Amino acid sequence: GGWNLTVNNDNNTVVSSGGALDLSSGSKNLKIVKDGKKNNVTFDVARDLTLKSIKLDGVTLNETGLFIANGPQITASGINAGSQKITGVAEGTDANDAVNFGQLKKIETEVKEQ
Amino acid sequence: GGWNLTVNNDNNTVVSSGGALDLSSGSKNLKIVKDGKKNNVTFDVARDLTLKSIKLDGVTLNETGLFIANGPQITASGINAGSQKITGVAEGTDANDAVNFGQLKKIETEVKEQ
Amino acid sequence: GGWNLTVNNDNNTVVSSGGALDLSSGSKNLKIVKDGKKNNVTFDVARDLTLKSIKLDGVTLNETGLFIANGPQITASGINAGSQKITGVAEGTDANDAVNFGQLKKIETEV
Repeated sequence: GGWNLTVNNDNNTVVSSGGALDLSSGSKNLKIVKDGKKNNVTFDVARDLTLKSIKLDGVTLNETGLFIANGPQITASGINAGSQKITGVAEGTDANDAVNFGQLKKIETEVKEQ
Repeated sequence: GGWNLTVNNDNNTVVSSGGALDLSSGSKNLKIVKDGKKNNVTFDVARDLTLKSIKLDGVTLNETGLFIANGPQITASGINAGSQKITGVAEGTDANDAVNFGQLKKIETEVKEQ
Repeated sequence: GGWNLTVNNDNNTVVSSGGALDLSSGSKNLKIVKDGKKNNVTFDVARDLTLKSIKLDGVTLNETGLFIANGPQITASGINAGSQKITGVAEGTDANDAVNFGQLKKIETEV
């Protein structure tokens, strides 16, 4: 006595009378806490994770960046707007700011009589 | 010789002498592996997760996209700049590249003579 | 009793005959479920997480936004395109839409 342990319905491993079982974490992403006074074990996910990828339906975040299926991609090579409009853009003020359509139309109306 | 098991201080049950306990993963997001050679069970977070949402204070990543609270968002429908400028934009040269303000100013300038 | 329980090979205690062991989660981010009176326990990551940060090599997601090392960032201050082109922009039609180079060239040609 002697109880049987299974994991994911694998085979019995006996934990015998006077025997032992060790529970361990594979990485810093999973915390397992126990002390020497009580049997109690607490498991948790780290609040700062290190991951290879995350899938959220058509949204993927990975080591290269953010990808949305049939949508934008954001990587170290830059922003791909996904063949979609970019909306909510404040007017550009510096040479290296994006311009919005209101700015383009102002210059169009000027150039036609300037 | 039995022993009593609770999970989150609940669902109290006896694991009797000769009885059995299974520990399983609810999904691919959490890996659990037994090594019966040394009576160890290792637990870890998968490095590739499938999730519904992540909240980091005002930042949300979910199945629709990336959201900054009251600010920019990136979804399949496109990028919303949040009524802020888009900075650090290089000059467009292909049809679907964004235009920066320096390009608009160059065209405004070149039509002085013409 | 009894059998010996360690975590990461440390903190041994004896789960004695007639003793008790509790397995609990430390936060809402980890789900541990016992199947009632059944001796099976399931562990999983919550599908909705609350985190401080995630690092994926040079990509960081945190409470400020999304950052790519040597690349763009997206925060409450706005989007920085990383001193690089923005590609794949559909033509703007409303006042606050971005405009693409084809639109700029169209107006250059018209004059």
